[PDB]
Amino acid sequence: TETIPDVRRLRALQAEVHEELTENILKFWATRTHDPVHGGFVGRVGPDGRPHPEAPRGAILNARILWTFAAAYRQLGTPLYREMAERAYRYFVRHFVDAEHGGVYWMVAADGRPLDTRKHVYAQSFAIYALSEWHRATGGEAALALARSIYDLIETHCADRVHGGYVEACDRAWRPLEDARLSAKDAPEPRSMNTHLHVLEAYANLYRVWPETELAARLQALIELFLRAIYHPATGHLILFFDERWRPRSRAVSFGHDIEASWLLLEAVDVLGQATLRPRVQQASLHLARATLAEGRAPDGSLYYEIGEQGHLDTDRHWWPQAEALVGFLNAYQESGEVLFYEAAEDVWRYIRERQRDTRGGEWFARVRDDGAPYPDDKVDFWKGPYHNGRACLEAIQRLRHLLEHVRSR
Ligand SMILES: OC[C@H]1O[C@@H](O[C@H]2[C@H](O)[C@H](O)[C@H](O)O[C@@H]2CO)[C@H](O)[C@@H](O)[C@@H]1O
Ligand SMILES: [Cl-]
Repeated sequence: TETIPDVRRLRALQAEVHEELTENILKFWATRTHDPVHGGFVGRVGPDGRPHPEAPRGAILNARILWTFAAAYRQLGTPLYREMAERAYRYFVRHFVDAEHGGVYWMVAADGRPLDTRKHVYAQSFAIYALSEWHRATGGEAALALARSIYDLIETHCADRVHGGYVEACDRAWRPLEDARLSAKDAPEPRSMNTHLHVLEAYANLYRVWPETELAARLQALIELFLRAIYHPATGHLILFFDERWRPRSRAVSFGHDIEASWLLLEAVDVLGQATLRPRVQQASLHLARATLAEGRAPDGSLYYEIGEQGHLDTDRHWWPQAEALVGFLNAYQESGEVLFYEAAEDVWRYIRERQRDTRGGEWFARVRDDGAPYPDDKVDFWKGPYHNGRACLEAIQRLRHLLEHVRSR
């Protein structure tokens, strides 16, 4: 017997999500971030809302801008979104794409000159994800060919064929780095859940527009790696860092990554159409969602940030785990039929509106303290694009559309 929120409630939530996406998030990005000096988009916007057109620009950020406007154009049709995606795409191919060695640089100066030429797999993945989405939105052939080329370079220079998975960073000419850390925050270990989750994400979107046989095998191997080595059935959490043989080298827990993975793993297995693997993926997915429900939430329904290596709970609410919880909890409801997950989705949405959203300055606060106080962090930077929250809104709109259809037409 189906337990489903009534039509008024589903439609009201869907409407609020659409309003937030179009009138806050995408409006902010389309108006505040374009740079008419160097083209493209600024690399940073400060806490006061001031853009910085001369700040260094990251590949991940720019791929995220491309992905978000491409996906929004595809789903909503608004011409402004195609215009913004095109703007992101042209700068991306001009400056981030290495025309000689292939793949994308980590960071360029505002004028486009390469600043940090490392080829990090996390950044290569976002390039694939964004380029494939731009192809899905516009049918561009160069974009798809480029996404394919980057896939090839990852497999050639990074795949670990003894152990499964990938070396996570190389230099410009694809010679492996000893230091594959994304940032000073990350453990200096050779394998991370974080990078591998985004490889999976990218490969799934690529497979959508280019269903190559070998890609299906690599995508399947990635799903299997998650089930065997990364997801921990005793705890319902993803292990964060490993050695090359996937021996755990971390005890931290990241609620945001758990709940993001909960829906991304199912998206990937469904893009493949891998019916044999689905039940086990579904089981892991629901477990991740339940563990997040039980351990990662404040009494207001928002998500805490992490439990660190020494056990400390970081109670800060970062913007992106809230976004991922919206999608992951709605997904858990769709999978299980258990309305407690819808209730959790509603609770995090109310938190997003009442605390995470920056009503004064536009967009969403990067971080809000446990007492409700916003931190004066940058509004846009290397690590904060429009992708987590933009995607979360697009996903919720579509998932709610499907739930609304459970009232059969007569
Ligand atoms: O640890 C590296 C940086 O991660 C950033 O958080 C990421 C997160 O790791 C995950 O990949 C998610 O999908 O995107 C998040 C936002 O960019 C974090 O904000 C940075 O502080 C870290 O340096
Ligand atoms: Cl983002």
